[PDB]
Amino acid sequence: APPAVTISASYPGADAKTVQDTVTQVIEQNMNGIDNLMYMSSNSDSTTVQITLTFESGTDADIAQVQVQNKLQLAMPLLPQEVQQQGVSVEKSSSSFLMVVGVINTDGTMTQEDISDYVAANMKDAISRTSGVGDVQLFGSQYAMRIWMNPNELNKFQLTPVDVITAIKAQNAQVAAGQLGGTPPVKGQQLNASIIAQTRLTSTEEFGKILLKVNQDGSRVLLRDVAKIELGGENYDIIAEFNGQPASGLGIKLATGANALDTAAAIRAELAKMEPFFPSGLKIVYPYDTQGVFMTMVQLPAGATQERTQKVLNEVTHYYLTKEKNNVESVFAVNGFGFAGRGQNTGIAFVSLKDWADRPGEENKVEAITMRATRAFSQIKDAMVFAFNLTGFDFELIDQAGLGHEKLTQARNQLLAEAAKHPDMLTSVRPNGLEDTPQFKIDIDQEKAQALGVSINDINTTLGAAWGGSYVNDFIDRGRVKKVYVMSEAKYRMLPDDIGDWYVRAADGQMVPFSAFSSSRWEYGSPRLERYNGLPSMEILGQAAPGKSTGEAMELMEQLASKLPTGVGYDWTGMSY
Amino acid sequence: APPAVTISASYPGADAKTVQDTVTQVIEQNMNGIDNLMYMSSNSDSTGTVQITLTFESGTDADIAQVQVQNKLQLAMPLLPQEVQQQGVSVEKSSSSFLMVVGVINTDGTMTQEDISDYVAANMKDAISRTSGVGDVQLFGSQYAMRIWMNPNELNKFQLTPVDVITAIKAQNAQVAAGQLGGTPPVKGQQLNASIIAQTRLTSTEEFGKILLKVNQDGSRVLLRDVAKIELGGENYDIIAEFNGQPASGLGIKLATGANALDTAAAIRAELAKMEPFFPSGLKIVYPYDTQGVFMTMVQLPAGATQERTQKVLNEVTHYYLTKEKNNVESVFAVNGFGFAGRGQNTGIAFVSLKDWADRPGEENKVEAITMRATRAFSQIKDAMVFAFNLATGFDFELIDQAGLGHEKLTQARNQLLAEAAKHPDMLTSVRPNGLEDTPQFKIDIDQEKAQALGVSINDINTTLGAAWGGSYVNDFIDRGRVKKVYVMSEAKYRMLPDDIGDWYVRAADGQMVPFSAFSSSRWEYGSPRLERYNGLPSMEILGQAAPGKSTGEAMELMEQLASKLPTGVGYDWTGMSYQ
Amino acid sequence: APPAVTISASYPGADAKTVQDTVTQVIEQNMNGIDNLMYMSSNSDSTGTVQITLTFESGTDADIAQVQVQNKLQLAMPLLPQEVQQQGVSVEKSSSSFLMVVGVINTDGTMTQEDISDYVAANMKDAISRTSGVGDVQLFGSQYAMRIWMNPNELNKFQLTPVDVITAIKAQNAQVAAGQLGGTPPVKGQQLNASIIAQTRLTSTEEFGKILLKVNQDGSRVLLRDVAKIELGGENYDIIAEFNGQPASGLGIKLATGANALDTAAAIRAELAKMEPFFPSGLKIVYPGVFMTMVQLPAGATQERTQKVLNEVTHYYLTKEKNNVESVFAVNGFGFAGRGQNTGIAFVSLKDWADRPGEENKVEAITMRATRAFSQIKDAMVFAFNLATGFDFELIDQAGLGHEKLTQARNQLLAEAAKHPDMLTSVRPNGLEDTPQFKIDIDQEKAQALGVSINDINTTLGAAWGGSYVNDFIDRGRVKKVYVMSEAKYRMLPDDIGDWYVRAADGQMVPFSAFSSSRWEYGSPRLERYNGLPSMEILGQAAPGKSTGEAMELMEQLASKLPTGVGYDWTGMSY
Amino acid sequence: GSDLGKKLLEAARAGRDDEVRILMANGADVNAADVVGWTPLHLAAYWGHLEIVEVLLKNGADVNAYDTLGSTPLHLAAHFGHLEIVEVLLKNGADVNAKDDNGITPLHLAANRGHLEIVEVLLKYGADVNAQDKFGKTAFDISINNGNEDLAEILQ
Ligand SMILES: CCNc1cc2oc3c/c(=[NH+]\CC)c(C)cc-3c(-c3ccccc3C(=O)OCC)c2cc1C
Repeated sequence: APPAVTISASYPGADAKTVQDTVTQVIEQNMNGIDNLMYMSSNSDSTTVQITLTFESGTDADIAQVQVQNKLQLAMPLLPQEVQQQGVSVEKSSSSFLMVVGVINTDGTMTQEDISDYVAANMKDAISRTSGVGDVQLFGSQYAMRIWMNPNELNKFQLTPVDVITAIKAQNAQVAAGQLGGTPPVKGQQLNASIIAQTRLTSTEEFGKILLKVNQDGSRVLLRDVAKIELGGENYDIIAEFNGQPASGLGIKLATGANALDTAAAIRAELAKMEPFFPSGLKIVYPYDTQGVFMTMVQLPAGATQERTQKVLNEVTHYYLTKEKNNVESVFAVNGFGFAGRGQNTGIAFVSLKDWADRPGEENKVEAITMRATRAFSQIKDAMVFAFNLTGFDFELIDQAGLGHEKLTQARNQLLAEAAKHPDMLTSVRPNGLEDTPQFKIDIDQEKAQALGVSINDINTTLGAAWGGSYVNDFIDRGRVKKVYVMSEAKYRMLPDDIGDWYVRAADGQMVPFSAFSSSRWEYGSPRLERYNGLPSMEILGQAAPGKSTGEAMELMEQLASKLPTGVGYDWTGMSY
Repeated sequence: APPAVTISASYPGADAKTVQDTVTQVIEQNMNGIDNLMYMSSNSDSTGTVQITLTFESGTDADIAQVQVQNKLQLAMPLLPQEVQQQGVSVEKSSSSFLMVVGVINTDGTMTQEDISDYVAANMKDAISRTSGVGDVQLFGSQYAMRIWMNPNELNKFQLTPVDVITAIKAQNAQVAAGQLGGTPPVKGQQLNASIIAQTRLTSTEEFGKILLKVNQDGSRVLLRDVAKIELGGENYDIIAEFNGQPASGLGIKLATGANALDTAAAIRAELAKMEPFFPSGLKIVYPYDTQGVFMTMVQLPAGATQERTQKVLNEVTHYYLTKEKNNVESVFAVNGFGFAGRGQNTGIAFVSLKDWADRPGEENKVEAITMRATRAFSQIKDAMVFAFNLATGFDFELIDQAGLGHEKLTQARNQLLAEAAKHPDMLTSVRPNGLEDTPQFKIDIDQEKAQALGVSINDINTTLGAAWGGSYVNDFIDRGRVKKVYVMSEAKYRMLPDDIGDWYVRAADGQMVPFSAFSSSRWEYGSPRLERYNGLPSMEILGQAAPGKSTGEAMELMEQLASKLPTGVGYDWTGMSYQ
Repeated sequence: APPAVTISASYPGADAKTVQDTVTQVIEQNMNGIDNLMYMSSNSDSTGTVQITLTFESGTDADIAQVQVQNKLQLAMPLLPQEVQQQGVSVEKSSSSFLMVVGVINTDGTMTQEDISDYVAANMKDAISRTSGVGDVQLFGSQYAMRIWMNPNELNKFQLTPVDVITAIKAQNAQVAAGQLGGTPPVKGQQLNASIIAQTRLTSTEEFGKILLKVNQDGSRVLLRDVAKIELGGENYDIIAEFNGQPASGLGIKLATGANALDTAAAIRAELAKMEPFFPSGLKIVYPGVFMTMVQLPAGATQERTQKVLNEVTHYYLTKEKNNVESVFAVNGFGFAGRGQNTGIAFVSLKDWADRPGEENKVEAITMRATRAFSQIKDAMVFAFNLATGFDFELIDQAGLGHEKLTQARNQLLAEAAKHPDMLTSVRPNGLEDTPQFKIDIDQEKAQALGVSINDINTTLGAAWGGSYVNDFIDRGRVKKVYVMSEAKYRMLPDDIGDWYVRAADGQMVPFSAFSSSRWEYGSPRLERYNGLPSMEILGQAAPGKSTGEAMELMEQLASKLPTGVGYDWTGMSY
Repeated sequence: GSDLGKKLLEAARAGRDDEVRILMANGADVNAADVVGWTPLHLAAYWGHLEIVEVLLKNGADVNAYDTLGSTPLHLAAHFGHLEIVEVLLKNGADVNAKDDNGITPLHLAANRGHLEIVEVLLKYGADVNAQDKFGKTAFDISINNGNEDLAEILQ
């Protein structure tokens, strides 16, 4: 292969464009003076950023990573504060999984939510430090302290999310307080002792009794009086299942250049060290090990919910657990994660067959099963459901003259239209990315905000803390460091009319609803902005028509492209380079 | 030569001393435990720039040296001013000289220099910088920024400061993460799922125009355009190129240590070929320097010299090649504000390309004779040190301050050494300092007591002063799809003369505007615009040539003798050619 | 050996749990994606310090390891606190020990160890680290820092807090960019082009003394002088170094992989002979063949107490072994398995093997004697020794039990190892024990009722009692730090807490006593972790006539009997 | 949102004129909304598909459809610069002074993006020039805040 280093970063609550223009563009503009870089591609979602730098075949993957990490270190201070705190990762690894380590609870004592935190808090790190382990993907989230804010109760006592956050930073602190008898000391000093002031909080109990304010009569407004307080995931996006029951697990990619077999064993040895100390019921299951396994991918059209993707994964699981009983030992299925990317609209299912010896006949081998499966799932509505083991072409349409996303889409659509008019050379020329979707656009009226004495900082923190969530600081949960997140309780951040129930305090102490200084409309925007070598782009996949070769099909695509609007370019990547 | 790693940082609005003591020294102190390090040198300029050069043994793995240098730089990154961090500190591993220059003009004259420089910066520079073998890339010009040119009369008229301006720009050219409707965890049954789009980066001079600064009590509006001119314009205005007398920009491309010069030049022409089809009408690439066929011309005026004065010299130099050497000279690519030894207002350079070998018969028409004639002809140019040359037995002397003597005493001890070497023509010819002389600077003293009495903060004073006279990078914005900088600065006419300091106002806690002269005093003093350092201590580099026929060992041996007689504190070392 | 890389960070003023849960844990969590890692262990201690030691597979490139480890840490710097980033987190290969140690002293008694260290920092260290074959060079001290020693009585008198002093220093010891007259783009025809120079950094104690804190309403100024003693001093005072009872500093010098020790050692000795004419009055270089003496006082014991005992040790060698000993170099606040006011270690330089004839003047004979002499010291363990049969056990918290339960389990195992003295002897913790500590709770309700900010409280406490690195200054043209802290006599005992006042939103000064309550409790002054989980290192050895592997089977046996959630693992020379 | 509902909404968006004709002749609801209240006419007016806007209206589409925030297909066409479609909608009885939940009228939108030809077509068809959004603002006030003197001149 040609080695690929992958930068990954995150911005809680940001949209694709925000991500792209505050993170993606900034990293890319500084990825230079790096040896042997063939090309660079990137994604910015309405979740998160992936920049993939692909190097010349023969390149020393170590150096590529070091050089890359070093340029990212020099761009770090240009990125937003919110992004840096999440911590960017830079990884040299294959983009396929070596294996998946499933975790279930046979006694049913622990939910999906509880299991994933077990894995995050007790297993992931050790596996992550095992040699050969390039990337580790948790199928779930680690617990954070969740402060679920109520806007009705916040407005009742004239507080905002800004007040909550301020108090969480003041009362969930870890203070350096010096010592008694500390150096340099007076003559004859007999006592030396550490001073311990505030330490991090550890419980919901504790966070709940954070004191927000004293009313003028004397009563106390605590954080439990404007919020529900529970341990809950950092994100809620990824949920998994193992033969239909609640599960978490670890997708483990092999480090570029590592031994696949040795890495597998080392991972197994480290898991053997953990088992003794599991809670009653926890159990490791091994659903995908690389003639024996395959995956099944699920793409719903963008704008789809988690609930609807779960419906499709259930039919997928159901087919393997019922119609293919005698061949399938197990199905590990994940809502919210996809072979390429993340998001509420995708999903994947890892399938593990029974012993080769108990599946006699060419119709029960992996090729026949996957084919039957895909035939079976083609009868599913508004979902691309494709099951496959582990060559046509790979084309990037590039914005070469500042045209814009709206314009590059029309040029993409015009190229797709033309390619459809040659069934004899090109079949299923599809775009690899996603379509624009209804997004809620809200304008802050700066005049009214000023007239009323309402800070824009207090407005956008209120908007953003409530509807997107905000990582405030760290806390210790059973002795491990973890995040604290302030966000609105689900029910006050679901519908447009809820915008108007959030109040912001003015300079004169009066509460002002968002309604007063905001206005909103629907519009369309991208949920996944693509870039190829620094410029906006759109990846198009296709294959050569039957009894016609790659080169001829490519030659046609190249001709079709010359007739696109001024400033639209192209390039070949991946298999086509 | 030996491999070199170069740390480069930039601090806009900073004088040489501020640069040195706030950026250079801090970095330097961590530059140890680096394997195979021969020596380290650095300049701190009043252009607000540092350039630390770390030079290594021959056979040293350049990739490893760059990692070791950067690993140590990271120790200091958190102690550097935030203003420096944001400009992007760079660590590069290239040869000191150019491999080639890629020039860009507009044959339909429909694009100024500023335009051409913004096109190259935003559509061409990055892709080239990512090309393998490309060590360092130097834009001859500057990418656009959103320029808010403030007017201090208008700001006083509405009880505003640049601080207010900057605050309004951070609030109203924001890019906000606002979350979603129907985001996870949802209420079960939720159908709707849409991103929330709030403020987004501004994209136009018009959008900045309307940024709201205040609502007056009588209901009228004060917009940013009511207190500033607003336009695209360079991040800075220090670097101006010309190609054969026409407006130009371009890329100076240095080769990475160890890379293949021919393959790297191939890849650049490949990557330039991908760009050409999408150019605006009129634009054209040209190739004024490839690497006898070529030569450069160094142009150095004395410090304090303006851009205009350097432009006259570059005019006279371009004139000589275009009139007097027409039959040999194919093109001239002249750059004002950038020279060999980094940057200034007082410095310049010309890349000269000759015609075909076979169109230039005669020894008086080859590179040597030409450069000799040019150099000779330019020697009569007044208030300028111009010479022309393509690309040996001199010496490289560093005069070091080793007892905290300071810059003034080290200047004194330098001159003693030069005036003594002036009395030895037999052994030493042309002993000269490689750096710049002190020039007048405007020292201003904030009276703390009066500032406290009047209720005005020092942060507000120092932001108002730096932002107006030096400029301030506020945040980013988006110009035709690309991220770019937003700079707040005074319009030129209000930051030209010393009496202009009083026209700027700061607002106190009680709402009253206080003029800059209510709480300050100023006087002229002298000071350096290029503070040098060697192996961590303040230095002054002295160059010289062995006298006709004497060896460099015997020339070096007298320099050491002379140096013995200098005051205590003042040692010396040998660098460059003279180390080995 | 197997290669090892060590991450060192520092959080000055911080206690051990603060350092663990704020730095160590966070760095640990990012040490994934690093090739060839066998195990990782770390300590977090009461002096403010973290050591994280990643140990690698035999034959691993220790330079490649240094780099992968370094880059992961760097990507995690934004996750660490400001005060820790500003100290610098070093990542260095810890495999080899010193090539040679160079002591520096003054024989006139005219120089403190702070003074000598500053001289070494500014005149010797860099020239030496540029010398042929030299890698890392570590200073035994720091360069000077400007020390502001606050007085709470003078601070309260003029209605100011440490927050005010810190703001004042940041504003008046500043050097900010102020642009130019006639800078580009200019008005065409501009003649004048001149840098604008506004405030520059301060250079001396005098200039810090003049810093204006406020102007009283009667006219009179309050200067930083008027509320603080100001002097050039050290960056920290945790360690004291004596050479034969005189103040000391020095350089620990390492050998750059590749280079040769005999040629490098003469290269250094040459380079030091060059400086030796340029030294100030009575500054001498010394060079410490060698054995050691450990010093260990009880929990809570002070620097001064440890220094009495170290001096006794130095005195015994310089009198009772004046025929055998050349020098005792004494370090107070550092030892084996220790940092703190109650530990110390004396390095004893002996004379030539020639001039110590007879078995009774050899290393072993001397150390046995010394150990007899020192066993008659009250309230001090003092072992002399010179540096096979032992093991290295890591008791590990596997289920988030916490420190108290992990200690209870360590005790269960250790009481049990006592009952098999036949197979196992000297079963003990490698670590330290819990000790008394001063817990102070801020009353959130009272602070809010009075209008006292919590950040003003926590800065006032931390700045006064733990010190605070404010910003840099320029000492004789060299960039150096500026620390604010309380003068020692107002941060010694619990009663001193009430002397410290804080200004509330309304303007009234409020004492610490009005909004805090305090008590004694116990806690770790050195918390340990092994492969990212809390841990307690246990050492031991097999008895007479027992192979080491047999003794291991018994530890494992007992260890399998411990409370649920406690596991173990073998490390070091038992891996 | 039925099956031939969704087929139409998606087809109206992508400009597949043939497919819109096909689905109309098989009884596909011309008032099929999506989760934000966009009928096909909204989608077509937003993404500038002139033929489909006529073809839907011809099959009796609601010219004055509201999305969930009060906004009509005319608003969309005015905002994004779809001149013929503005003309065509107003021809078939599009409310010229329709207000979304914020008091915003098609004129406000056309004005704010400086779509001068659309502004006149609107004024022509009866457009209350002294209309105010929730913050008191006319299409004039907008022209002043945008330095757009060609428009202020059209607004007189
Ligand atoms: C013959 C003299 N031999 C030595 C003298 C030493 O003096 C030291 C003085 C210091 N400050 C003075 C103000 C500090 C900070 C560290 C020192 C170390 C030291 C450095 C790194 C790690 C551990 C130690 C250390 O103390 O060793 C314990 C094993 C040290 C070590 C040796 C061998």
